[PDB]
Order: sequence, then structure tokens, then C-alpha cells
Amino acid sequence: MENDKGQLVELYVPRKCSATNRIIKADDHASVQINVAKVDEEGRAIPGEYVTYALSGYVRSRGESDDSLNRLAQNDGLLKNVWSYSR
Amino acid sequence: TRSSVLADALNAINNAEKTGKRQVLIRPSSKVIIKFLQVMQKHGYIGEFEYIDDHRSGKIVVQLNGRLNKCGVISPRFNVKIGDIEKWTANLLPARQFGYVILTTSAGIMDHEEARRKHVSGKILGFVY
Amino acid sequence: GKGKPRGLNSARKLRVHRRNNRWAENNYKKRLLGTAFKSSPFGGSSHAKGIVLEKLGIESKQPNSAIRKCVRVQLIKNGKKVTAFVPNDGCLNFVDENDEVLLAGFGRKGKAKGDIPGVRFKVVKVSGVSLLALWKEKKEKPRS
Amino acid sequence: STELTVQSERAFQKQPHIFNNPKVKTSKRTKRWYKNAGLGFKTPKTAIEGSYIDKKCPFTGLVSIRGKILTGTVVSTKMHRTIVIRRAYLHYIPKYNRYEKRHKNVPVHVSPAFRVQVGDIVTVGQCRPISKTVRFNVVKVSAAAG
Amino acid sequence: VLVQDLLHPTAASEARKHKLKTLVQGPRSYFLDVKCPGCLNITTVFSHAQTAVTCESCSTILCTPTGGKAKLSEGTSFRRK
Amino acid sequence: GRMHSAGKGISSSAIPYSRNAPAWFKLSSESVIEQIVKYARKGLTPSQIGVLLRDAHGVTQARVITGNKIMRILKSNGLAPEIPEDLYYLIKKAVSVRKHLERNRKDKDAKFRLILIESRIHRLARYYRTVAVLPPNWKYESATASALVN
RNA sequence: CUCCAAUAGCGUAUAUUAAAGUUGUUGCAGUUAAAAAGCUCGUAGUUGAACUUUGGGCCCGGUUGGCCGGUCGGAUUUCCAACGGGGCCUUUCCUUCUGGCUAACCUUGAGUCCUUGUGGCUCUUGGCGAACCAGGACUUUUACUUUGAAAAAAUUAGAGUGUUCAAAGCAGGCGUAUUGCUCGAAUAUAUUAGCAUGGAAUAAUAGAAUAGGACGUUUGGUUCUAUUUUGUUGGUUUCUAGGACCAUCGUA
RNA sequence: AAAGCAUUUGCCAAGGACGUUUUCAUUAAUCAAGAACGAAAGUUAGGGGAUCGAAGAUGAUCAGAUACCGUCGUAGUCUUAACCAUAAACUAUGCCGACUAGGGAUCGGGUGGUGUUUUUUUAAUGACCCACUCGGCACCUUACGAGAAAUCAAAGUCUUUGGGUUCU
Ligand SMILES: [Zn+2]
Repeated sequence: MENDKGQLVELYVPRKCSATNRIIKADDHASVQINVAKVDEEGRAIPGEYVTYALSGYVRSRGESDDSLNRLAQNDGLLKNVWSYSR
Repeated sequence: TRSSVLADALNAINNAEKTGKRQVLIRPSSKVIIKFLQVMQKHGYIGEFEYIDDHRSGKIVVQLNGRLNKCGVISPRFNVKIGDIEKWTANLLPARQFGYVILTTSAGIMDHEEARRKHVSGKILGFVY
Repeated sequence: GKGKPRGLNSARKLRVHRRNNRWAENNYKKRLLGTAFKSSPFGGSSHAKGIVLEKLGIESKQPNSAIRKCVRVQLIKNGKKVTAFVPNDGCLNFVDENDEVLLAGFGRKGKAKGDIPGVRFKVVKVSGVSLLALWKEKKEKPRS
Repeated sequence: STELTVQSERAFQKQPHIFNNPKVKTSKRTKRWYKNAGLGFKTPKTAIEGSYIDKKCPFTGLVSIRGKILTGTVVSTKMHRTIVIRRAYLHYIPKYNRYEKRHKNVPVHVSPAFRVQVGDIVTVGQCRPISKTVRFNVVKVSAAAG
Repeated sequence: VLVQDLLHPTAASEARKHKLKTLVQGPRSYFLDVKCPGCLNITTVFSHAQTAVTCESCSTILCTPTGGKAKLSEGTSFRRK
Repeated sequence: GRMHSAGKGISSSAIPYSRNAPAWFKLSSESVIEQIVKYARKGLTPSQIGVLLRDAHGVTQARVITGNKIMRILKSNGLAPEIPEDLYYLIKKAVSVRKHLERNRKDKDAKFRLILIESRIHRLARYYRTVAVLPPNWKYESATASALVN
């Protein structure tokens, strides 16, 4: 969102849930920012280099947070043969 | 009984956006539902949808991509003169600068914005945002 | 849903249903029954002149314990007898029997006011002058 | 409807000022006068070759078609040489933005050149006052049930 | 849940669903080719048959109607076609 | 749900996704027609020709192997009934209740259930007059109801 | 006594509008606050599943099809189809016989004026129907929507204008103020019904089932009719042309 | 359908659910007017003999007791024949349609099992067990949602306010 001259307004741009594509509000205290280590040969998790997922507090209350990360991480190559599209 | 299949379809979509789903299955399907989903698709409100061919009426599976707040139907389909459209967009759209009211003109099913530049009017179907 | 018809060819039902349920409204009924003309003591008028018949003392209802110093008046144009309150003190001395007072509503559009039971009217003018003037000694009551 | 032998009334039914001279033999038994009613309306073959008189007929008569051209559905044919049509319409009530169904009955005069039953979407045309209530004559007949 | 393939459900789920509640509805019944002991002719029998079907020859019994599938009588070899 | 009860059952047939006969059928499209009219001349209704043909002769359903519905074959052969079998079996049930209620008229439920059946007769005969299946008035009467079933 | 509010005005009464989403089409409420008929049938009324084809051009996105691999089974996209989609500028219309009428040449017919001449105008001989005349129509009717006309003035919104301001009013303003020049007095709204016009989505309606179905470039027939024409008018018939009706054959 | 309906047995018609590769093809939903059916309870004329209390008869209790308590008793849920149709006629929740959540029971129907049991040796059914499914009376846990709250899987999908329709 911007004015006529392209100057930015709207003092912050909010995070969005990576499962349901909805806005994380400033008062969603059940929302969670998952940080996953990136790894290289012979283990040795690289410090400070992540794969990050955000989950809204709606999803976690519904009990869908586990099934969401199984989809969210299998599509990124973090898992294999754990989440199945066809139920 | 079923009075309008468009109201059922838009109720099904609206219930699954709320729950967090990424797909719906609606039944039955009609040309009006196909065109209404096509107007929703070209503005980016829904993803891809596939039409399953029964021999009866067909079903549709529609992929949802978040970013949809409400799709609703207006019943009855009121007649809308070309000067009454800004009385509807002011009533049931969240702001003057996004959102669409889908009408049914003799030039076809279309949202209110390019009914204006086509300079046509007709009956009202509903709204999306 | 919503219990009312919605079809596009159903304007008659909505219009007749609005009409039937208008009668539950208090002032719509009185506008269309003519209750002001037939039933109200004034003939649907803000004011009416009368003739004083007697001085009355009405006990104020709870939790007040005063005597309210009103009068009983018979109107000219109708002949009906109403009770009207005589305002702030000493005015009951300024009113007497057969003074041809002028009456107004007592504020609440046909209802009693305050702790006075069953009085819907007040005196404005007595003998044709005022009560404010007589109370403030601005005018004098005619010798009658 | 029904019909009868044309000379059924007390007066001799004739087409006024149409003189068939008895002194000279002529093939046609009577001389007929018919007119084109106008407004793109075909005069039926029944009028040109028939034997009714009907001074109020749009064709072959004393009546001109001018004014409005209405159309309705025939609801009664009990009267003689006239019928009642039912024009239905929708009336808009702006407070509710809905409609209500309304109707009107228009008594129209039917010639003995058409045959009209209940049903029968008929196109009628305005003329001068024919009687207390009728101001219209039937001009075209279109059957509804086939 | 919240992400499913509604165009390709697994065959187990479609098999355990009701007949009309599948993605496309269809019959769960079939037709049977039965051999009565008497003659050797071809007789086609509905699995949920309602009439007491008999052969064209010697017409004994081939099945008895029930509230479900027809009960095929004592031993007559059956195929499913 | 049901028209005259609160039941909400969905039990029904389910036609397959095929407008063609199965590959194993291979009788003919015409010998079935002779078998249709053989049963009709025995006074069989279209509902009970189809159950007889499916159970014994292995036709899945008579439209997909012929192109015609069953009573269109009967009507083309001149074996159409006077009134539809849909309406005939409603009248026969109404005559059966009337005969029952004639002699023990203490059944307040057979008087109730008669009303539901007769209402269904009137709704269905209204439809048949509109689509010109029945003559334009035809006026189902109770006193002549028993005459039509036999 | 002091202070507050409005002020040449301020209080009181009755009515009415807002408040009032406390009349609810927008837009109320009905388990317990007021309110779901004891229950079911049922006519009017209201409402009612799905289904019937995409011609102008230019710019944009993909999705398939290859000409193309750059490369250790996947990695970029461009020139070309059309494949529907999108934005623009625009096409676009009426589907017919009788001739009126041809608008232009399909003409090039005989050569001319002027720079070596398709630079350049008059033109007959078949030869352009849309540019509209009058006949048949196209022929199932609507609802709906677009545009247009026609809609008294005053009131309303509103343009101009220093009535000294303003409410107003429709005036006025500039010279050479000596013998005159000139701008104004707009525009909008005016629904429902009627009229004229474009659209063909939505929602109805009709069609061919005992075929009395559609076409006809087939042949037998019946009746009605009389425009031109044999000068004439009227009576008749030869042919012509036109309906209507009855058989047969053809087509799909 | 409601009011309502419980040991037999036979007649007489009716009905939901289920199964169905049967048949018709929109015949449907809700419904002013108009109708059918209604707990009990006295319009109204055999019979059979009170356990209950109006009242009444009575005995207590009490300041009084015309009431509660005790004994008896006529009218008064048994005829054969109507209510005009009134109930806290209640789920104080109209009817039809669609969607949104997890579970374990149970009633009826159906499908499956190299299941158990009944005996002929298992067989055939029956009864049972496991799994699934359709349709019911319900229940348990939560609250994305609703509500003024109590609470509610509908009383949710409602200021992001429109599925159809009746009544108040
Ligand atoms: Zn055999």
C-alpha cells in the first residue's frame, strides 16, 4: 500500500501464516515462528541459517499444526514419505 | 428443496475458507456457477478448479488460496439500473477501491467494474472480496 | 430464511404485512383512528378555554406528601370536565370560581406529570391575562 | 361461438350504400365492400368471401382502427360478437424493490371473421366507443394450445 | 485434512464409502452366470434379484430373493460376468 | 424428504456411467423388443417388465440397449394402458382403504391415511392433465374409483 | 448576590420528522425478556435441480507443437500456428423475391491537357446491390436492461452577476458618458406507465410422438380470383399469375 | 402427524427405513380460504355398586379450619353413540434444503470376514464378534462460531447483514 508518489505508508507489513495464508495479527499470542536448522555434509547444523515457517494461532488450536508442517517441510525436501496428498 | 444452486456453492466455499481448507467440492454445478467461478478466478480470488463430469449435473472441486474474505449471493436477483450500481458497491463492499459485485447483463456475467466500461447493466448475482 | 418472503414478485405480501403490523404502533393507531377528535378532552388542540367549577386539593403520591392545589374546569367547546393543576404558589388565590381560564397540555402528551395523580392539564391564563404576570406582579387581574 | 342465417333480426341486414342493381345480371349474388384496416394487418379470407354484416367489424364495416394496439388472453366468449381478454402485468413497488402481479379485463368486440375460444392470445386495436365498455376490436388471432 | 486430493481419493476410501457418496455414483451390484445341475444352458442372474429365477428348462429354482443379495440355491457353479 | 411423512431416507438405484450395453450382453437390440411385448401382452406393467428382464434375461436396463424407454415401446405397439401405472396403483390402494374403512369406521388412522393417499392422487392427476396424458378434466371420483382398477 | 446558555429574541403546549435497527426492502425479534398455530392435509399466493455453439485488427499473460540444450532425469525462453482468456482501437450487418437505382467501373473505348506519362476530366458495351424505395416478411410471446425523444413555469441542485453584504433579483458591463457598443437570462433532476431503439446473460413461454412433421428443384387434381391484355363496360372461357385444399413421388 | 400407544392369538387394511444396473420424468417446497385427527374434564337416554377428594357425611387439628390428616360416599378416565375442540397441547425451539468437529454406545436394514458358537463333521439359517455403510432416539468432549447470559453441533455459516416459505 502506497500513496500517489509510491512512498510507503502502513507502518508495518504483517507476517502471514504459511499454512492458511492469513494475517498474523499483533495480538495472536498463540502464533508460532518455527525455525529449522539447515544442514550440510557430516551433520553440523549451520548456525544462523534457517528454514522458517509461520503458523497462525487458529491452525494450532484446530490441531492442524502437525499435519501442516508435514506438508510444509516435505515440499521443501526436509522430509520424505511422511505426508501423503491422497488421504 | 434446493432453490438456487449458486447459493449452495458460495456457502460451501465460504465455509471452507473460514475453517482453513484449501479445497471444496460443490454439487451440483451449472453454467452460472462456472461463470461465477471464472470471474473469481481472473481476479485471483480462487485457484484452479476442476469440473467432474457425472452424467447427472457434474461436481466441481475448487482450490482455495487463502485471500478470500467472503463470496456471497444476492437473492432475489434484483434488477439494477446502470445508475444503481454505485448504490450496491457502497452497500456491500468493504472499500471503494477493491472488491467486486458480479452482475448478469445481456453482455454476460461480469463484475461491476467492466460492466461500467462496457456500459451495460442487468441483474445482480453477488459479491466477492 | 429470515421468516419473511424474499421473491421478486412478492411486493404485495410485504406491503400488506407492513400494514397489519403498523397497528401495533402507538401513534400510528391514533393518527388513523382519530382518537384525538373523538376521545381526547381537547379536540386535538394544544389549548382550550374552560370555566372553573371548584378548587381541588389532590394528595401527592409517594414518596411526596404535599397538597397540589388544582382546580376542576368545564370546557366551552365540549362541555367536558377536566382537572387542571394550578402552578407555583399563590396562584390558587388568583384563580376563583367562574374565571374563564385557558388550559394547556401538561407536558407529557396526554399523561400525568410528577407526583400529581390523574391531572393532565395546567392553567396558563386566568381572566384572560396570564399567570406569570399575576405571579410576578407585572399585570393585574380584572375586577370581576 | 355460434352463427345463424344472416337475416335473423327484424330489420333487413345490409351493407349501407352498397347497391346491387337488379336490372343487370351479375355473377356474384351480392356486392361486398371490404377495406384494408392498415397497420400491417391482413384482412382475413373469411371477411372477403363471407356473408355476415357486423357494422362494427374492423374490416367490411364502419369502424376505423387507430390508437393503441393491445394484446391479452381470451377469458370469456359468452357474449354475442364480443369477448373479454385478460391483460396481465407486473407492478413495481419502489419501497420494497419488488413487484406484484396485477391484471385488467378488457372487453373487446370480435367479428364473425375470426373464431375465438378461451385461450387464444389475441391482438386488439382501439377504435371509437362501440358500446358502454368496449373500445377495441380484435384484429389478429393466434391460438395458444396449438 | 485441510489439504486433500479430492480428485484422486484412495481406492480403499471409495470402496468403504456408500454407493451414492463416491466421486461418481455407480452400482455395487453385478451379474452372474450360473450352471444349474439339470441342463447346461447359459443363465444370467442379477445379484440382487427379486424374482425367484428359474431356468428355461425344468424350471426348478436358481435363487431366492432376500432383502439384500439373492441367495443362490444349493450347489450351482457361478461366474461373475 | 418424503411428501407425506417425516422420513428422510435416500435409498435408491444408481445408474452406471455408461450409455452403452456391456460387452458380454450380445443378445440383440431387437429380440429384447419382442421380449418386451411378450410380457406386456400378459398384462405386465413397465415397472414389472424391467425387474423381470433384469433378473432373468440379463438386460441392465432397456434404454441403454434399445434407445427407447419401456412404455414408449408399449405405446408404439399399442399396448399402452388407459391410465398410467403410476396413478393406477395409487387408486387401487385408495379403493383398498375405502373398502376397509367401510365396515370398521373406528379407525381414525385409516381415515387419516386415506386423506394422504387421496391428496397424492389429486396432485398426480393434476400433472397428467397438464401434459395431456389424461383427458382434460377426467375427474377422479371415489364412487367410480373401484371401476377403473377392474 | 454571583454565574451559565441563546440573544431582538427566548420560554411553554400540541402535532410531526430525525433520533427509531422501537415497524426493520435495505434492516428487528420469537428456548428462558413480548412473540413458533396442538398436529397434519390443502387451494389461492410466494418459490422451485441440471441441460441446447466460439468470425475485425492491434498489445499482454500463460499451454500445449516442434525448429531449437545451455547441461550435468530436470534448468531459460524466444520467431511461428490456434487454444480459449484480457485491455484497447474498432469492425458489423437485414436472413428474402418482385425491379426501382445501380454507388462504382469488371470496363477500356476513340485519344486527348501537361515534365520521356496511369501526373490528369467528360465518357458508351455486357458489366457491383446494400446506399434505400415499396411488397412478402423474417414470425412464439414476454419480463429485464441500454440509449433516445417527449416531458409547463415557479420550487430544488446549480453557472454568471460586488443587490454596499446577505436573503434576494435577473440583471447588467464597457466606451468617444457629444446624438452607443455589447455579454446574458445556462445546465442538471424529473423514476411509474406510454413511445422509438440496441442487447440476448438471467427467468418464464411455444414447437415433430397415433406424425394432420419440415422441405420440393416431382407429377396427377379441385375451387376461388382478374391485373395486363384481345377498344369499351358487364356475362362466359384460352392462357397467364396468384392463394387455399386433396393424392403421389423426391430429400433428410 | 400429534394427542398417544406395553402379556396372547387370528383376521383387516396401513407405514418408515433398507436393498434395487425397476418405472415415470419436475410431477416439487411452504401454504390465506377450506378440512381431518385430537390428553382430559361436565352438554346428552342401559348397565355394573368405590378404592380418591369436591362437596356432602363425618372424626381430629387449630384462635378459626369452610383445608391439609382419618373413615364413608353421589356426579365424575367402563357403553354403542359428538367435544365447537382446550393443556406447562413443551424440545416453552415452524417446515424444506445445503455446509461446518472429534468420539463411543444403541435401534432397524444391508455388505464383507480361508471369524466364534449351535449339530450331522463342518454344513443352512439363527445368536454372537470385528469392520463398513444408510436411516433413527439420544449422549460425551470442546468452542473455530453464536449468545445478555444460562447455555447451543444448532440457538453456528449474522453490521463481511439476502437459500425458499408460512405464522406471531
Ligand atoms: Zn436348469
